[PDB]
Amino acid sequence: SNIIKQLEQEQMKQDVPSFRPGDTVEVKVWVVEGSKKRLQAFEGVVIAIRNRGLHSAFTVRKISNGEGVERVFQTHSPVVDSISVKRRGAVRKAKLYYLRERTGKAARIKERLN
Amino acid sequence: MRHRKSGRQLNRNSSHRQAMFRNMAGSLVRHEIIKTTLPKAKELRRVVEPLITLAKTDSVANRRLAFARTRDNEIVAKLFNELGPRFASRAGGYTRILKCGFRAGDNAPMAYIELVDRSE
Amino acid sequence: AVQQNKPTRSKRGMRRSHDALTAVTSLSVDKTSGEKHLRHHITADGYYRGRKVIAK
Amino acid sequence: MIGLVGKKVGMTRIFTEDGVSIPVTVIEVEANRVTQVKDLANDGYRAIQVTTGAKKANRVTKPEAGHFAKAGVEAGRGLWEFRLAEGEEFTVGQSISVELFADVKKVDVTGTSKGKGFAGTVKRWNFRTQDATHGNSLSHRVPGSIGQNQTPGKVFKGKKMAGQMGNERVTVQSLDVVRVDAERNLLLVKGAVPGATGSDLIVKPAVKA
Amino acid sequence: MIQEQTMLNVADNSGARRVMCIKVLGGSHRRYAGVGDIIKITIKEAIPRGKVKKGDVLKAVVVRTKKGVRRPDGSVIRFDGNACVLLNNNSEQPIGTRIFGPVTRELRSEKFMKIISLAPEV
RNA sequence: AGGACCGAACCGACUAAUGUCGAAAAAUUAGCGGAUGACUUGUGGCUGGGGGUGAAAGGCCAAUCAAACCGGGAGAUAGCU
RNA sequence: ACACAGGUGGUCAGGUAGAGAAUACCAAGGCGCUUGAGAGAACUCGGGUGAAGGAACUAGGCAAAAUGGUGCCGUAACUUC
RNA sequence: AAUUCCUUGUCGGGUAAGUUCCGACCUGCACGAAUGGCGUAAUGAUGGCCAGGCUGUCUCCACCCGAGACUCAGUGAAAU
RNA sequence: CGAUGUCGGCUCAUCACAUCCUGGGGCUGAAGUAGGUCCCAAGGGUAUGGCUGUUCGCCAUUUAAAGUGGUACGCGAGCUGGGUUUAGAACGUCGUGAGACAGUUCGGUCCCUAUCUGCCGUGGGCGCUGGAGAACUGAGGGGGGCUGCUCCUAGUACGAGAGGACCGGAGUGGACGCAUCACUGGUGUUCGGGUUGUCAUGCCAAUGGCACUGCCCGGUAGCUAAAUGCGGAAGAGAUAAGUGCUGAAAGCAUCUAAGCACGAAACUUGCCCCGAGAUGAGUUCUCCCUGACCCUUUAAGGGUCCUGAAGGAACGUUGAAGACGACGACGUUGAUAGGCCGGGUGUGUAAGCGCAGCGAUGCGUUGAGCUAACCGGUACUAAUGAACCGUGAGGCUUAACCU
Ligand SMILES: COC(=O)c1c(OC)cc2cc3c(c(O)c2c1C)C(=O)[C@]1(OC)C(=O)C=C(OC)[C@@H](O)[C@]1(O)C3=O
Ligand SMILES: [Mg+2]
Repeated sequence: SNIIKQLEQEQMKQDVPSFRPGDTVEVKVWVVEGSKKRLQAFEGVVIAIRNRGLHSAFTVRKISNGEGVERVFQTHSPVVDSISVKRRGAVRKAKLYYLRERTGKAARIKERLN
Repeated sequence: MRHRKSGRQLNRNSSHRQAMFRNMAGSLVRHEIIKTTLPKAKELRRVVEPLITLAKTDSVANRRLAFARTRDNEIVAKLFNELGPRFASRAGGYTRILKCGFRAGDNAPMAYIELVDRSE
Repeated sequence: AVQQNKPTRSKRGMRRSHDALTAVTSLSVDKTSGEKHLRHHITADGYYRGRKVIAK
Repeated sequence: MIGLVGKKVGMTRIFTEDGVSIPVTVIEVEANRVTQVKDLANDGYRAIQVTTGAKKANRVTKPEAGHFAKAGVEAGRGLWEFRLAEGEEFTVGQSISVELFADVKKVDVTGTSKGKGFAGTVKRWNFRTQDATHGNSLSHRVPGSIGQNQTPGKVFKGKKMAGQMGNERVTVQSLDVVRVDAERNLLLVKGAVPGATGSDLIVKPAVKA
Repeated sequence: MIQEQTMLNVADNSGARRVMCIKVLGGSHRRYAGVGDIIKITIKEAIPRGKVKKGDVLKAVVVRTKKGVRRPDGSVIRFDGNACVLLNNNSEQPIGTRIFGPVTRELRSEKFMKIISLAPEV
């Protein structure tokens, strides 16, 4: 409907970087510890992008110290502070779900340099 | 439960539906009027009218895209030459369904469907 | 699964009270030709709303 | 107090400043206009009868067209009724808008829910499905036993069986009002209300407070 | 989403390497355990020099799930595997000293602050 | 070489589901066993009813088997219904 | 007993892939199985896919899923070698 | 124990929990030496038991694709 | 005994109360916490596993609690067939034997298309006294009702100490129910892509068929849970067990005889849903019809002609409504469906051409091409002028009212 689109475009953040799946992206989110409120980085490869306007999302796969972490981020949420593309990746797919069962030298993807 | 679902299953599987709608789209192009069942005629507008809209732009990509459908070079030649420019000003709605009685064999409601020129 | 007494002719008469057919009551006339037909159906000659659509 | 009649137009979410996303339902509540005010002397009870929206002139029949012409209001679609809660009085022809909910904090949204058609007992009443194998002959989603034996000799009234599910008047109680926007004729309530998108809602303040 | 018979990895250095949930604690007919819930486990596989041995019935708090926890803005944090940290079967304050891998902010719950301190991330 | 191995035809019939007023008075579907042998198959023979035949189940002997079928004694007999 | 999903000995037997008369797609040849038309409920049958868990099911892993080819490397207890 | 009634004997193993299984004990209701006793490689659509893999078997079902069911036309049964 | 189906499990139950939990009290050898016992109370709630065919039981681990019974030891025209009750075989034992077990053990066909009652749903007919369109009133009925934990009160009351509250308040779960698709996901054989074998489109290139959607990788809409909203109440009336006030019979005493006040998840309401076939058929608002004649056994009579309202139905386009009916939207004075246009979304850089390379293949054109059910539009196509049904002031009696 038209009333939904008018109510959602009042709420979208208007400065978002244009990244693709396969890109390596550092995301800074707002972490609250009591009254203290800092920023914590979460840098990994982007494996899927849900492109839905205000309901847009993207999940980032980060192989941390011994464990693989997979975190989705609502893009226009005020929790996500900064999105920055560290490295552009060259994959010819939209969803990179095959990366969940690959480690090390098989889970790396080639630079785009387009 | 079928909420907002489109497309008639028509008591076939999906390969039969794609095959027979490929057949009666080419015969609707060839003779410019056919007699069929009324539920089968309403589902033919969702097949043959994108084939006429594909004929508005004569290109090698469109003629191969309209050859991946209909699988018949005589249909690709009557489109893009005799149906593309002939319907080039019509903004959709290239067919017309006219109900014609009931079939004698099984009491099936029948319909004529034709391209809207048929000037003889 | 099966009946225990047989139903009477009175009972199958009451079940068949909805088996009764209904008529059409909606024969039209053509604009030019004058033939009787159904609503939204072409005539036997091939007219619909005063236009020989079928040419056959 | 009295309620208002709106129209469910989709769902969306509101992002608050402290991170929290709240799922809202956008109810479009136009200006309800009173068509009949009922009194104790003429009706045995006091209530108001409002209408909302608009209806085409060739579809408004002559009996109901005279009912709108007596109030002198525009012929909207549908007619609803709200009992006056002993401390409010309304005049015929008054236009009530969504800014009545500007101080209400919880509402009860009554709608007609989605219709599931003929539903089995697994969907309708959350019956446990029998086992898929280990012998089972033609009895997977069947209800099983429906009564006891010769001593009851019957099925009890109100036995949970298959049948029509949904397409039914459902009220969801105590929904938080997120935002009342009188200029866009909007009402955002936190959560899900009954019905599909485009259906009539009856929004009234929550009696459970 | 941990139920009975679920095999979990072990996130501290207590000695166990693979444990199996035998009960989800707190409330009747409770089917699942999230990422801050306490389960009863048995130890199916341990290291030789550990503080716990195979076949031992004690408690554990779930710290990681493949299903994951949902933050209050829609966001979900999923892991590659279910992990837990072994408790003391009649008290809190876990047996192990080091804690491996990340944890979640939901574990910051006034009695697992020992686990928040010893964890390398989150 | 082999009552060897895997595996079609062919011969069997272990499990499951369907069917069970069946499509069928025992099958179908999906798997299953043997598959150069104490194998299997065509044609023609031989064994006949207290008899045959039986790697033996009281199995089989024309959809019938703790004594076949047909005709006769015969309207057996029935303190039973 | 049927215009019956069964039974019936022998002969001929191509192309591409394949070890192959397996299997898949085709040739020669032969067919669409003698009620159709719609709709897209429960439920039943035959299937497909499934979050997290992974036999907790159950009399019993019944059923389903899985394994699967060729070359090479490698292979324990036990043994009548 | 294909044998044991008391009995789920006792003890050990495996399990968080084991009337089953395995190992042992001997008080063998009522084992036993060609109506064979005790072993045994290989074998088995054989009986029990455990483990890995695997999974809608299940927690707990959801959705989809077809065939019926439902409606229309033609034909047209059955048990009782 | 011319058939009434055996154990347990599954699925689904329903009732009782001799009450397991929650609730209200009396007594205690009741300090508090926690109990014991008795009384009242059936509103709701009342485990998962290991072993075994088992009910049971033992054990492990839970839980506020893991209640006891009745209902053909509920439930096989609902399922199973492990147990025992057929035919095979063997062991122990008994018997000379055929065979048989206070016995073990391995194997072993579970049919029914629902006429009636009942029940879940959903229609048709008629009635409700002129017809019709709406909105209601509510008799009556149904659903729902469970509870933990932490904190505050307060380490206060209590106690030598260890311990540790009542009464109130806040927060948060488990189980269960309803709704929903905004998010997280499943599905998505109608969307896009990759790839194997083979056949075909004359061939290359490009595509199509078939092989379970050939095998797969994603994925729109819808549907849906694991997803996330909400609910269980407070209050009120009458009480149970119980505690009382005043008070005699019986100068006192005494909760009771007169009178009076409290008192529980039970009862009646409050909350949600159905509901005037509630034949006691209700109420309100609005709309429509105010023509002639004849005939007879003159009656709430029959017949002809003219008329044909409001409204309904039928038909068509349909729907987040649906088995069919029904229900909702629309029918040209029209966005109802299809198409079309723009967008979105999904998939990941189409074909053709050019370039680089021996070639496979890469690069450029190019986030390209295609894109279902989605959104916003747009009369291009199909929703027809009609006809059909339903009428022509609506009984009697009595009262009160204008005449
Ligand atoms: C106690 O358990 C029974 O009540 C029972 C049973 O429980 C499932 C099944 C059956 C099955 C059957 C029979 C039964 O008696 C029987 C019995 C008694 C027969 O008598 C049978 O005819 C039907 C026949 O005459 C000869 C045969 O073998 C010689 C059988 O195979 C037979 O064919 C059959 O199927
Ligand atoms: Mg037999």
